[PDB]
Amino acid sequence: FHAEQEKFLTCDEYKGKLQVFLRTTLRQSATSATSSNALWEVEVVHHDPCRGGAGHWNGLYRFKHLATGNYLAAEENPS
Amino acid sequence: AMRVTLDATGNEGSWLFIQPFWKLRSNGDNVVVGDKVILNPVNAGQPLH
Ligand SMILES: O=P(O)(O)O[C@@H]1[C@H](O)[C@H](O)[C@@H](OP(=O)(O)O)[C@H](OP(=O)(O)O)[C@H]1O
Repeated sequence: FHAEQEKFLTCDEYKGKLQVFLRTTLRQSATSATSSNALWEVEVVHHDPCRGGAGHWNGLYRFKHLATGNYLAAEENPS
Repeated sequence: AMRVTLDATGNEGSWLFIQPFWKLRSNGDNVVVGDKVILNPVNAGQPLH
């Protein structure tokens, strides 16, 4: 949840591809705008693939879209 | 606007609420050094500009 804009990070298909965006809502309570497409699973990086456990501030994390299964990442901007 | 000055003795006009300028800060949270805040006079009601 991005507080400054009071928006949830959501991934959904627009034309033919999945894109990550912040969804605008008309609800008075921004936190009440809950959607299934805005659900992410937190993965803690561990040398053991099958090991999870509690995270640390100095650790590494991955974010996986629960609905689609893809992973959050960054790529080159066309502009 | 309303006048802002310095008074040796002071009065009720020196009362200033320290309000969070960032949405990530909420009332009752401890103020962290280096943060940006709003100084709102209690009686005047208009933040320092
Ligand atoms: O106030 P009402 O008449 O109940 O209407 C609700 C709300 O005002 C929005 O229309 C919508 O929120 P979004 O803008 O986030 O779609 C929400 O849908 P939801 O049930 O899908 O949250 C509605 O239920």
